[PDB]
Amino acid sequence: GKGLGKG
Amino acid sequence: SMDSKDLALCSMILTEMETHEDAWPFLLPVNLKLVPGYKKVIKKPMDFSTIREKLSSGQYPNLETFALDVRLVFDNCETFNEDDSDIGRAGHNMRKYFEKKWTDTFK
Repeated sequence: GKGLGKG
Repeated sequence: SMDSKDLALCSMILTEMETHEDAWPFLLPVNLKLVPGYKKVIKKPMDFSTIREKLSSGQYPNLETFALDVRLVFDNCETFNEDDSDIGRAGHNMRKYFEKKWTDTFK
């Protein structure tokens, strides 16, 4: 899950 | 507060941004319940509809405060999205468009 973004 | 001319200029530029083909990610607030991580890392969310409401309700005392919020939209986008993502590239394109429009208006 770790990290940013809207995928 | 801003006089009628300054309010009209802000509204005009905001409308040009709202109708741009690359505005799609920025028209409404990010839904903080449906976009995990966003609330955690983006301390001051901002979007065009919110800017419109702030403008209409007299929350911008001057041109500079309006421009700061527009830029905040793009600064947030740069943090949260990869530069090469569709949204990342939309944000960079919108920033370029805004800065040109802003410079062409007040030069």
